[PDB]
Amino acid sequence: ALTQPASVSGSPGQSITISCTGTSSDVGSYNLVSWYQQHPGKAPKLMIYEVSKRPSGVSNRFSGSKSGNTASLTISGLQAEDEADYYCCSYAGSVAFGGGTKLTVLGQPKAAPSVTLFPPSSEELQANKATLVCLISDFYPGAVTVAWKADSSPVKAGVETTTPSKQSNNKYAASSYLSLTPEQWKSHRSYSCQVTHEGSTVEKTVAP
Amino acid sequence: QVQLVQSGAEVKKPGASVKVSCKASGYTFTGYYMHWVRQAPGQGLEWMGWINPNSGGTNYAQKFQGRVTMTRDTSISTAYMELSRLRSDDTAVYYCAREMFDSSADWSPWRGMVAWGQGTLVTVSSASTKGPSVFPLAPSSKSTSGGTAALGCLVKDYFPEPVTVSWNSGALTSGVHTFPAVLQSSGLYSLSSVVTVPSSSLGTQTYICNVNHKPSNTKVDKRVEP
Repeated sequence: ALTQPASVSGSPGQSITISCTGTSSDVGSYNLVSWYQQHPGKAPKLMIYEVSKRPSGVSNRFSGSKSGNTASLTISGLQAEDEADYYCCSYAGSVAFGGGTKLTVLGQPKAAPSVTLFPPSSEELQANKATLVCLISDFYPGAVTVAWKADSSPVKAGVETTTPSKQSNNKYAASSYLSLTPEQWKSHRSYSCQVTHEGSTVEKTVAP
Repeated sequence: QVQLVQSGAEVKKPGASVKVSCKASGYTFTGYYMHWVRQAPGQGLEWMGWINPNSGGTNYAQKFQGRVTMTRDTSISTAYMELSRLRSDDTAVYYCAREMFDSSADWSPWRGMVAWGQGTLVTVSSASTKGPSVFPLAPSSKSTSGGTAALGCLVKDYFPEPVTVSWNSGALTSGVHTFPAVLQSSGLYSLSSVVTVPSSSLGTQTYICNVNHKPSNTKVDKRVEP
């Protein structure tokens, strides 16, 4: 029920401000705005309460203020670890959250993917299945292309690939899976997982 | 240390009901209001209501009045949230969260939520529940290293998220990477978990992944050998 931008960005060391607008019945009438920081796959963390107070141990780079019907979260000296979603909140006869702001910190250097390729296990082959597992980590920015080859020819059927997902270090991870029959796996010289990121390519190959 | 520990993930069919628990420790349970907040996957936070663990009085968001009941058992410091007549847009992570200050402070329980449970994913679906197949990923030194090797577990073809994976029953934590799952065209999920270990330990130390898929009531302890 409160209004905040869906996504903002700033550069490292700079300051940034996130706005949270209510009405004169809630934000405009009470000093009961709180702010929350939420990293991927984690619970929210209370950063500000009563418009401008900081819980113990929260970094003094976070401050809060209000004017009229709009509260503001301000982050000074932006750092890479500040990337997260930020929610504002206010009393309103009830607990009312804003829609959330995704904060991106620009200027992060490129990071190249590290790739591990596993062949199908002997156990899986005995169950009459075969899965090749291509695990891709520590890349930035979060865009990758994955391509499979049987010997030298492209393979598109049986391929399943995740969208890049942010890990804790602000770099991204992705997975690709190639499903085959046991007969297919044993009837070729090799299979390859080929990962392309920012124009550079890593290829890992396995064989029976 | 304050700690809120919630019950494990659940899957339900449309029309059923779910009950989530939250066990609190590290503070006087009856002195602080407990809120419940949910988050649909990829969406924002949505307050559901609060209970006063003293007296047991409740207050619910308009959206859920007549579908939700919150209770507590003060003898085991546990709050409960039950949501009935479930629909697919109730699919969400459900959190318990403790109020900032105790109930003697002015303006509790409207100031904020300092301590959060780990969350409980509830999926509302009419699709079939499926448990995982678990396959060992035998060690490989090719990526990684300086004297290390990567091994893992493949968790294939399970339906409702989530799956958790620990190693050596939680005694192994450094170097563990559990990857987000892929949703395959079959409508089933698959993920992998990999840990990097010293190469010299391979012949002498046993590695076991502990796979937990609470929506199907399935646990797999899979040894991963060279």
